[PDB]
Amino acid sequence: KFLPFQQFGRDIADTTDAVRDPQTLEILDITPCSFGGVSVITPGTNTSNQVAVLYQDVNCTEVSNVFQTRAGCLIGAEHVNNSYECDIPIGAGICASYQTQTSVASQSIIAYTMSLGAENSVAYSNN
Amino acid sequence: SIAIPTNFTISVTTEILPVSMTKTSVDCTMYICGDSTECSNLLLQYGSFCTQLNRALTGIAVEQDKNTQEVFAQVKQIYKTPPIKDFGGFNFSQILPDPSKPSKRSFIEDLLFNKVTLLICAQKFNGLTVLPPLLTDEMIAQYTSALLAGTITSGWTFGAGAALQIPFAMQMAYRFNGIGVTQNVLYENQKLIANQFNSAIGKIQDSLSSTASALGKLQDVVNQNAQALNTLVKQLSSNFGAISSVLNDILSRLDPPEAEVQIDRLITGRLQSLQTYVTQQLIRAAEIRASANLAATKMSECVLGQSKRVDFCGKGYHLMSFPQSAPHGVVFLHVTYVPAQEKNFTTAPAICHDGKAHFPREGVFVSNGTHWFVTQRNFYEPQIITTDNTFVSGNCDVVIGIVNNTVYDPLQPELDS
Amino acid sequence: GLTVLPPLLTDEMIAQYTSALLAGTITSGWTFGAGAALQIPFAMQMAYRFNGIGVTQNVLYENQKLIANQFNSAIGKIQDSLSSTASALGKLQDVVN
Amino acid sequence: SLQTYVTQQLIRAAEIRASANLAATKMSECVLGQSKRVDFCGKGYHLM
Amino acid sequence: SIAIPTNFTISVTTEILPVSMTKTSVDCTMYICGDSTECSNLLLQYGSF
Repeated sequence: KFLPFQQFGRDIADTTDAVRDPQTLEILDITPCSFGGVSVITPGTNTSNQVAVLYQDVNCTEVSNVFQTRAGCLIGAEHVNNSYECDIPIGAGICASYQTQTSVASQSIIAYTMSLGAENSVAYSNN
Repeated sequence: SIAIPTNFTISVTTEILPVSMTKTSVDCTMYICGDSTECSNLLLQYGSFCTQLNRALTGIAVEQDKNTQEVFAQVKQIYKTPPIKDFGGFNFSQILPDPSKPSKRSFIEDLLFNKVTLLICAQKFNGLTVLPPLLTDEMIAQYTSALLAGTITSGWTFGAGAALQIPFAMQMAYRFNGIGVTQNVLYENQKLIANQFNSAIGKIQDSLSSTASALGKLQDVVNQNAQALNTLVKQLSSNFGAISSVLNDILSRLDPPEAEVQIDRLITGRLQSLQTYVTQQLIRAAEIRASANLAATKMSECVLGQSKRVDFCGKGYHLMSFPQSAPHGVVFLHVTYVPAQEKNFTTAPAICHDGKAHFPREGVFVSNGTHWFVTQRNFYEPQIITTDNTFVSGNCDVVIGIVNNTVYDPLQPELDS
Repeated sequence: GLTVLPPLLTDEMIAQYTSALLAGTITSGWTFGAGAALQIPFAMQMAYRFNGIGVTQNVLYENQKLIANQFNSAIGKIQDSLSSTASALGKLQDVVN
Repeated sequence: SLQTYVTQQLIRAAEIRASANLAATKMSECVLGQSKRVDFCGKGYHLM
Repeated sequence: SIAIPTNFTISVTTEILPVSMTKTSVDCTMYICGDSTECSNLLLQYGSF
């Protein structure tokens, strides 16, 4: 609700996050583009030259091997359904290892959900 | 004169330790310049300060993940309590996970997760990303579930090697043997001890959801991080001597030859602000790493064993501990054996029988006023003074304070033939 | 503007904390930290503490005079060594420096 | 100059806090008990 | 072959540990500026350092 003498509107960092059109006096809402940071999941260059790419904190509608995780959208790695130990950590329980799946129809980077450990159940009894 | 306790109180205590902090990650060029290029070409002149700051923050974040891995991942495997829970009378339902919820946290972990109140948008648009922890809380709360299900069912032996089942009523007898109290003190007071444990856990539950400041350490860690980020944002509104605190009014109102000096003033100011932030975060991360190492040691010793280190695992003699996760921290429920109901007695270092000093094998010599007994040191249970609990090591003339009495040899009555 | 605030616990209170610790250790033993202090003769507290290090009680009850003399002599030597050498408290002096 | 002073005092205070935690542990274990941790409470077997 | 002690010596040892340090507190405006106002209005530009 801009008062008649209020043209702009600032945040704590003194950057305008609301403006009013000088022709039609409507209240706009300035917001910078959907920026972010890119991480590159990669096995050793000795082992392979294929890299998965993680767009951190980005819903990747911004643009098959597309995986959306709480850490961001991971592009280049297939989401396997089982769980292994953690080799490269991505975040929010999602890891990613370079596993030769079958040595034929293979050479891919996978992205599973980290496994905590071998499930167990002690045979407790009162005697 | 000696005083020997005649009863005891099981007293569950709580202890909150911070384990990690938020994995913030401040981009450097976006914060200092903000998608400007005239600014970035002048920021390139300052060498690799941006790379150094990003390296420091990434090291801090990796350290924060290592802290959680070190503290909670003490279990090789993942244990489950059996569906039939006949734990000798003790009621761990407030500690064991509630399967009803999607997040398999227990009741006490639920109470702990509501008292830490973890603006947060306007930070983001200046490169102030906040990375997510590697172990989501549904994974940490499964580590702690495994630790609880191994402590309850196996004992301290699930940390040494493979879990070894043992009745909880017998693990508790071991844990009294540890503090110097014999087994017949639990096997004859099992109902009372179970009631005291249940009441202490209920009191912990009542105290958690009564007072908001139960988790002040975690809340203050969160407050420090949030306040550092808030002042880092607020530092973007300072001129630092320039004609304006926004680059889009310097560039759009000055030709580069004389806009360069104002841009450089803002570069120096914002770079100093970011360096101050990074340095203080490094010191804070050192604090949190010390606290996480302490929490890891507390887990390894209190939870996976039974510590003789005084006041390490709560006030009193330590029986066992239970780990409960908490936002950016861990909570230990130190079950401790506290003696109570004292009673003054009359003691004696030894006892002369045949001009031979008799010392107590394990225990104390006391007297109700006229008759001499030999009890334990931490619980009044007076046996009669035989030669199976006293050892002869000399003569009646060397000990200072030795008293006269009779040591009843059991074998001579058994030779009544 | 270089103010130096005073400590909250004045040294006459720190010297009362340490006095309480000493008077609990001497009279009760290790049991004044667990719960309520439980009195015990010091000749028997030190016998407990001998049992703790794997030496039976008769080693102490038959050598109480010698052990007491060694303790008194060691404390006297500590007193003599403190008021002989200035650098006995080098850690605190270096913190202050 | 003031920022340098504050940073060095922060590091020094971390050092002193580590030493104070060590002193608190030494009190709780050596003084209020009898530690079996070797060389924690002086050279030799610890009495008090 | 085993060696077993036949006597003992009670040996009190000292151990000094720093617990705290002086609680100094440095004001800025008196240090950097020192009751000046032309200086304080220029120091206000540097934000909340």
